[PDB]
Amino acid sequence: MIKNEIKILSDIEHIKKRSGMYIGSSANEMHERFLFGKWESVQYVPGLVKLIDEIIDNSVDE
Amino acid sequence: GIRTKFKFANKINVTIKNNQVTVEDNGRGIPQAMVKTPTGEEIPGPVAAWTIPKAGGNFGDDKERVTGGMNGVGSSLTNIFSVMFVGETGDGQNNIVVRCSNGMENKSWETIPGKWKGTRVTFIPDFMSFETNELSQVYLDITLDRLQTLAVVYPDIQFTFNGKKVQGNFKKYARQYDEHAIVQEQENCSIAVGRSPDGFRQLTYVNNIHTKNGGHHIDCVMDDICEDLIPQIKRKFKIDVTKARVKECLTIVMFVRDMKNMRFDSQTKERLTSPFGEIRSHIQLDAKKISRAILNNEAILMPIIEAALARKLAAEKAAETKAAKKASKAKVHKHIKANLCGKDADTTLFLTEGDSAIGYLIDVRD
Amino acid sequence: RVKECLTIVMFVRDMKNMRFDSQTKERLTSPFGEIRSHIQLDAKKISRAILNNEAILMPIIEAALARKLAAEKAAETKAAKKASKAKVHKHIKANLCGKDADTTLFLTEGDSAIGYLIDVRDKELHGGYPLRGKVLNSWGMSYADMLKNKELFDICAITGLVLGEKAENLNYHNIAIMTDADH
Amino acid sequence: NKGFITWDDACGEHGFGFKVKFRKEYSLSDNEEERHAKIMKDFGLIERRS
DNA sequence: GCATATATATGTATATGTATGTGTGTATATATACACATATATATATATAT
DNA sequence: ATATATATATATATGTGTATATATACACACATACATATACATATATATGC
Ligand SMILES: Nc1ncnc2c1ncn2[C@@H]1O[C@H](COP(=O)(O)OP(=O)(O)NP(=O)(O)O)[C@@H](O)[C@H]1O
Repeated sequence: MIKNEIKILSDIEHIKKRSGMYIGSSANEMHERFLFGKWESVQYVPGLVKLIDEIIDNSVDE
Repeated sequence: GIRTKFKFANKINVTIKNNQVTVEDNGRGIPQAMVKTPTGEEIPGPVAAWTIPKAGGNFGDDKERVTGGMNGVGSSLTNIFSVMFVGETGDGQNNIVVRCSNGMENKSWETIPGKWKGTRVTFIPDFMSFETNELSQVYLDITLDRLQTLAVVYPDIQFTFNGKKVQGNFKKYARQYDEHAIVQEQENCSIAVGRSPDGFRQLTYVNNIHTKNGGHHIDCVMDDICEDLIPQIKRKFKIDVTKARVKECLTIVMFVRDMKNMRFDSQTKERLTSPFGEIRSHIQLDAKKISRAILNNEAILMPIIEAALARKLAAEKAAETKAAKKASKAKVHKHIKANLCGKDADTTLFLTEGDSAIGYLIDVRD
Repeated sequence: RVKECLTIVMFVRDMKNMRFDSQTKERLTSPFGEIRSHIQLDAKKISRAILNNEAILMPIIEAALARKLAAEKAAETKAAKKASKAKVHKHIKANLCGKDADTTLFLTEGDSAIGYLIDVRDKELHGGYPLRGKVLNSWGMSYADMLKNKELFDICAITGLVLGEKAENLNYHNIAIMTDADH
Repeated sequence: NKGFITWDDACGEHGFGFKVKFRKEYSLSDNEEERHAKIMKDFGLIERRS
C-alpha cells in the first residue's frame, strides 16, 4: 500500500522538492541550438543556463 | 487507482454537462486523519488538500513513486479557478464534504456519519479569467479521447464519460491512426508506428500524463530505433536517408507505464525531463524488432524510399549551363533571326502562316 | 512546406503584457490581438523581397515539384494492369474470343478497309484488326528491340503469344491474314 | 466498367445488333414501364431533335 | 407505470445551375512511322612497345 | 602501360511508296447529365412529463 500522508510545505521546501517547474529542465539533454549563428547539436543542462539568465534578465530589466 | 494497485478507483465517472464536471471514483478515500499546517492552524485532511496549495501525499520518496502527481497544488488549483467546488469523500466511516464558492473565497468543511467509500469532485469552472464562457464540444471530445487513451493504457480501470462506458484496446486505437500501423506491446511500453504524410505526428503517455510536447523518452526510443534501421536501410536500398527524414514520415504512438522518478519542466507536465539513464533503464523496448517489422513492411519504409528517389531524380533533372550568343533567347527551328535583334534597334518580327512564304525572305530582307 | 526551408530571426522590443506558460518563459501565450497591435512588421515587403530573391525560391520550387511528384505518383485505385485498353480501338473483338472455338482473327491492311468488316463477319467467331502501312525487318532481331514498336507488340498483346515461348493461350484460334491484292 | 453489363455483337444484314448480358448485381425492374423509363434514361435509345 | 410530444436527422425527390458537349462537317494547316543500299564517317577499341 | 595508328559499323540521306493522324472556330438551343444539395416531412424514441 502506497503511503499517502498530506504534508504541507513552505516556499523553500516546495521549490527544493519540486524544482522541475521552477528551473525547467534539470537533466543533461541534447538539443539543437543556434550558437554564434550556427544550428549545432548541443548537450547541456538548461537549469544552469536559466540560473545565469535570471540574473542576466534582472540586470537588463534594471 | 495506482496507489491501491487498481483494486480501488477502478471505475472513474467523468461527467461533463452544462459547464459542470463531476468525477467520481470508488477509491479508499482522502484521509480523515489530522494533518498540520506550518502556520499552527489545525485543518482536517480533504479540506487542506482541496483549499490551500502545496499539500498532498506525494512529498515522500520519489524513486518508488509511480504516480503522475508530484507538486501537491493541483486539485487546489482546480478549486481556485472554479466558482463552485464540492468534494464528497468517504473513507467507509464518515463523509467529509468540502464546499467552496466565490472562487474559493468561501470555504467550509463538514462531516456526516455515513458508509460511502470513494471520492466525488463536482465543480463548475470560473470563466472570468479564462478566455471562454462555456465548455464546448471540443473540450468534451478531448476529455473523451483522453479517457479512451487512458483505457488503452489501463484496461482494468473502467472509465465512463456521461454514463457511457469506454473500451480501451491498443489494437483498435493503433488502427485508428493508421490501419497499417506496426504494433509492439511490452510490460510497460506499447508503441505503434504508422505514416505521417503532412508533417510529423506524435502522441506519448508517461503513466497517466499526456506529455504532448515530448520528453527524453521519445528521443531515446527513436535513437534506438534509428540505430538499427539506418544501417539496415543502408544495406537494403543503398540510400543515404537521415534520422530526421525517416522519423518525420512516422507517427509514433508510444505508451509508458509505471515510470519511476518522473520529472517535468512545467506544472502542466508536457515534457518528461527525467535523466536519460533513468528512462533508458526503465524502458525495455525492443527497437530491433520494430526495425525489422517496418523493414519487412512495404507500406511505410518503401514510401520513404520512393519519395527520396523522387527528390533525387528531381534534383538530377535540373541541369543547365550557358551558351555562346543565344539567338532570340528561346529560339524556334523555323525562326530566322535578325542579327541586331534584342539590342537597341528598330528590329521587326515577321508573322506568316506558310513555310513556302519564307524561303524567298532570307535574300530579300535586311 | 514553404516555411520549413527558412531560418527566421525575430527581435521584439518594448512588448506589453508578455504572458508566458512557464517560469522559463519559452512560449509567449499573450493574445494575438495585443501582439498584432504591438508588432508593426510589414510582412508584405518581406514577401516581395523574397519574391525578388532567387536562391531561396529555387529550393522551394525544386522541393515543391518533387513533392507534387510524390503526391500524384502514389494515388488511385484498381491497379490491375494487364490490359489498359481491351484489345485495340481499331480491333474487332469476337464474342467467343478467349475461349475454345474456331475464333478467327482478320489482319487487314489499312483502317479505311474497316467499312463492312463488322457487318457480315461472324460475330461470335470472326474478329478483325487493321494493320498500318508496311512491316519492319523482323528477321533475326532481338526481342527487346522488336518489342518497342506498338503495332507488332499489340499483335502479341491482343493474343497471349509471347516471343520467348510457344503458343498455348490463343485468344483467337485461327489467324486469317489477308493482304492487299496488288504488288 | 461498372459491373452492370457485359455486351457482345449480334449484327447481320442490319447493323447495331448488341447482345448484352446484364449482371446479377444490376436490378431488373419487374415494373415494365419503370424498366422502359430506366432503359430510356440509361441506354439513351430516344434521341430528341428540334 | 405509462402518455406524449416534438425534434432533428436522414430519405428523397425534385428543380438549379451548371458543364460538357459534340453535334455535323467545313475550313485551316501540320505531324507521324516503316521497306527498298551504297557511300562515306567516325570514333573508339585493341596492340605494342619501350 | 597507356598514346596513338588504324579499321569498321554505326547515322543520314537521297527518292519512291504506303499509309496514318491532329488542334482549332464556327452555335445553337437543346441533350444528357453531373452531381447536388437542400429543404422539408415524419418517425421513433426516449427521455421527459406525470
Ligand atoms: N479526485 C481525487 N482523487 C484522488 N485523490 C485526490 C483527488 N483530489 C485530490 N486528491 C489528493 O489530494 C491531495 C491534493 O494534492 P493535489 O493538489 O491534487 O496535487 P497533486 O495530486 O500532487 N497534483 P499536481 O500538483 O499537479 O502535481 C493529493 O494527495 C491528491 O492525490
